[PDB]
Amino acid sequence: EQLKHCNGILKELLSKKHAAYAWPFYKPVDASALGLHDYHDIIKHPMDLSTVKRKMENRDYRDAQEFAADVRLMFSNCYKYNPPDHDVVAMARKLQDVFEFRYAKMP
Amino acid sequence: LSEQLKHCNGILKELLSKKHAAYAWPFYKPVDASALGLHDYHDIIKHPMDLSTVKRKMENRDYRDAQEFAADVRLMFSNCYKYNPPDHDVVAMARKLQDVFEFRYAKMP
Amino acid sequence: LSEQLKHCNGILKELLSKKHAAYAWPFYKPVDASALGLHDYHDIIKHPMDLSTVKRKMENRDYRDAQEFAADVRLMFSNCYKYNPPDHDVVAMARKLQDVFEFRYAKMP
Amino acid sequence: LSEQLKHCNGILKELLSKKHAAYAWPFYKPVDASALGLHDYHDIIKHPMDLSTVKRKMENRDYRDAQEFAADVRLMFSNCYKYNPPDHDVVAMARKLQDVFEFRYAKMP
Amino acid sequence: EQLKHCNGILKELLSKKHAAYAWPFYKPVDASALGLHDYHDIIKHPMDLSTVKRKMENRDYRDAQEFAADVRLMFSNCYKYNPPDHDVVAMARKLQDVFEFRYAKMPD
Amino acid sequence: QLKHCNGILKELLSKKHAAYAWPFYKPVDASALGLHDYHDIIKHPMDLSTVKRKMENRDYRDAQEFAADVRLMFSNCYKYNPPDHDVVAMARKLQDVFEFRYAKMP
Ligand SMILES: CCS(=O)(=O)Nc1ccc(Oc2c(C)cc(F)cc2C)c(-c2cn(C)c(=O)c3cc(-c4cc(C)c(OCCO)c(C)c4)oc23)c1
Ligand SMILES: CCS(=O)(=O)Nc1ccc(Oc2c(C)cc(F)cc2C)c(-c2cn(C)c(=O)c3cc(-c4cc(C)c(OCCO)c(C)c4)oc23)c1
Ligand SMILES: CCS(=O)(=O)Nc1ccc(Oc2c(C)cc(F)cc2C)c(-c2cn(C)c(=O)c3cc(-c4cc(C)c(OCCO)c(C)c4)oc23)c1
Ligand SMILES: CCS(=O)(=O)Nc1ccc(Oc2c(C)cc(F)cc2C)c(-c2cn(C)c(=O)c3cc(-c4cc(C)c(OCCO)c(C)c4)oc23)c1
Ligand SMILES: CCS(=O)(=O)Nc1ccc(Oc2c(C)cc(F)cc2C)c(-c2cn(C)c(=O)c3cc(-c4cc(C)c(OCCO)c(C)c4)oc23)c1
Ligand SMILES: CCS(=O)(=O)Nc1ccc(Oc2c(C)cc(F)cc2C)c(-c2cn(C)c(=O)c3cc(-c4cc(C)c(OCCO)c(C)c4)oc23)c1
Repeated sequence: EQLKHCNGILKELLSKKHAAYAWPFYKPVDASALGLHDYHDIIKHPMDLSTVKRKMENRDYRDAQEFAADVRLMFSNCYKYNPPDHDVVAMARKLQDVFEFRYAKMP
Repeated sequence: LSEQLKHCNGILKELLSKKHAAYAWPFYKPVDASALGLHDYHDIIKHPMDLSTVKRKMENRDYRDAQEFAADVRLMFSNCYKYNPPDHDVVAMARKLQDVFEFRYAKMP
Repeated sequence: LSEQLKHCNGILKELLSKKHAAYAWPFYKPVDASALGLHDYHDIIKHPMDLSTVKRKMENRDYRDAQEFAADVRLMFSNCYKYNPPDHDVVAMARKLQDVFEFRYAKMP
Repeated sequence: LSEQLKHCNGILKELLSKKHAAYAWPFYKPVDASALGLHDYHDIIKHPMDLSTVKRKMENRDYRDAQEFAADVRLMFSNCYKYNPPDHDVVAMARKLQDVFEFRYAKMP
Repeated sequence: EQLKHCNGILKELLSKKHAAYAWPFYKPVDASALGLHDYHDIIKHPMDLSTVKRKMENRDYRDAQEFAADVRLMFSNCYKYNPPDHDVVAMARKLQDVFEFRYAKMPD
Repeated sequence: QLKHCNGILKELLSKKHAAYAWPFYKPVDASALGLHDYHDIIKHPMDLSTVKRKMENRDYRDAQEFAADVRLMFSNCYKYNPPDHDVVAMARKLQDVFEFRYAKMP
């Protein structure tokens, strides 16, 4: 019902129409490759879109509250780790604007 | 003690080494659950671990002492025993590498 | 024909799918000779191949036709049969994945 | 000389090193045209290149000499300068990393 | 709880981030290996970060006022002993700027 | 013979040369100093305490092997570091001491 609407939002963000600011969230942050030593000291529960897609197909979200929480966690990790100036916070805010809007229009 | 952790580093070095490649490789990187088709991996294993992550944590100074380092390596083996049935090959490789580990950890001065 | 490279994509997508993961995983990436201790690997295997390489070449559109695609995927399997003894798990996995390959290739328009 | 391939290996190891990670990351893997929505990338760029590929070729021993390595590492940067307009972040990161490359290549016995 | 932030502060003094200027303060001053035959007459109470670490883990510190006072003892000990010119005074200066700030940034 | 050598060691380790010998007393602690690349660049680590451990062992059969290891410790420090860092200056001040007393050996 609403779970089915949550897919279409998850699809809409994984979609290519926001790929220009959605890309830093398609896969988990690679702290090793990015040479980020403290990423996991600071981020207790990483999240990213692929990991949301995983949990969707396993049916690990019962409600939309659990789905929105992981998507919001993905964004909060980014706002937590990074300083406000960084270009990844600006794309998180653009992608989050897309999400919150699409989530608000849920029946 | 820094002597402990220096020796723990030595153990980690020995687990990653050439000589145990045959049975250590399954633990060089996190379990790629999506690549392996393992839908229920991260519902069963709350706290993944591997030797890449133990090197990272050690390099990062996340290990207060030798016990913290052992808890992780041991956690890596227990997840492997948790997720898998006893007769899968990966359980037999854990046990050989765990046997390398417990010995070296036991012999630590 | 772009039609037959279209079908080579399906073949690959199929080879890479969760369906076959249990025997497909060792061809997902190049053989890491370094990590696995294989000092003679690159002496014996002059032209390594694996499925990520194949995919990269596909997205690159480096395959002039389906025969080129097929020659790489078979090079992958022959590399494996050339290097390993015939009892090794990887050989039995290769034959498992190659039966899938030789079937979907064979049943292409 | 495989002595000059040794140094190119040092160069690569250096380009991949954590020091340059803030500007090297876009070249760590091939450009994902699908994921990024670049429906004209493969029309414009005929021979894509990135550092993973270079490493795989180095391990495969596909490079006859240092010149050949350099042509690939340079194809990576040109490809980037060709596709993108000059204002884009990624052109600025290319030039930054290419400065490390051009320096280290030049300091070669 | 304020001792929980203190421990976070100590975690940062010890991290790779400050390792070009914090290393003099990881172990106690080894006066005899250094040939500092006066150190222990001038510095009646040595301090260093591994002693702060080890005191945290016995719960030696009753409040933040006490954890602060040892990190500061460690810095004063450096300033008390050395000439203003020496490389190690600068390094304590630098690391103290990291301590004084993160201690100030403590919620209360 | 190595009594001349082991007397050279006691002198390098002693208090007279501590203000420039201090970085060579124990092995280089690359983790505590934050040097990821140190052990890939310095294959064979060396330091004076380890030189003392090799001696007590009676592993140094002949004086060249003692000299190659004191020299290696120094050659590691020149190999790893740029010339203008302080620790290359201190290595040079200690190797001056080492060399002008190893040269005066029967
Ligand atoms: C698709 C997952 S990935 O494979 O790990 N790829 C990836 C690539 C770039 C990322 O961050 C950016 C982004 C998004 C834009 C940019 F211009 C530069 C960087 C480094 C990021 C990235 C994502 N998120 C969510 C983050 O929170 C952060 C933080 C950082 C980051 C990276 C570096 C190197 C940093 O250090 C720069 C100076 O040392 C800092 C402060 C933050 O990078 C990301 C990720
Ligand atoms: C180096 C990390 S990696 O990039 O993800 N590579 C990797 C590769 C193979 C792994 O497991 C093996 C191993 C080790 C041997 C083998 F013959 C087959 C498999 C699947 C494993 C693997 C490691 N560990 C620690 C595990 O606990 C498990 C469990 C499983 C696993 C995989 C599959 C496909 C399974 O399904 C079999 C039929 O469905 C089961 C039951 C378990 O795989 C691993 C990992
Ligand atoms: C995703 C590629 S990877 O990152 O390099 N990971 C990987 C992991 C395991 C591999 O091989 C297996 C496989 C498939 C199953 C198994 F139970 C044990 C091993 C070692 C192999 C592997 C793949 N292929 C295609 C091979 O031909 C061979 C050969 C060998 C291999 C490995 C070791 C350690 C070997 O030595 C055994 C005892 O010294 C031998 C003889 C062969 O491993 C692979 C690769
Ligand atoms: C690790 C390879 S990856 O998995 O494909 N990830 C990746 C991530 C970011 C990339 O480029 C950046 C970078 C580096 C920073 C940034 F703030 C935004 C982008 C898009 C790029 C990237 C690399 N190179 C070499 C390129 O030439 C280009 C070009 C583009 C690109 C992307 C988008 C969305 C673009 O916008 C299309 C219209 O909206 C344009 C014009 C170019 O992205 C890359 C790649
Ligand atoms: C990691 C602790 S340790 O095992 O005991 N090793 C150690 C190593 C170097 C130390 O100080 C430095 C520093 C930091 C930089 C430098 F270029 C030289 C020295 C000697 C110091 C050191 C730390 N602190 C906090 C100090 O206050 C002082 C003072 C001195 C010191 C040492 C010597 C040899 C001194 O020279 C005596 C004249 O021959 C003087 C005047 C002061 O060294 C330290 C300690
Ligand atoms: C007694 C063994 S110990 O316990 O590991 N202690 C120790 C302490 C200081 C050392 O080097 C100095 C010295 C001597 C003075 C100084 F002000 C700063 C450092 C880092 C060194 C040291 C010794 N030798 C032999 C070296 O070659 C090097 C190189 C380095 C070193 C350290 C840092 C932080 C460096 O900076 C990294 C970039 O910021 C660089 C480039 C080199 O430190 C030592 C060692």
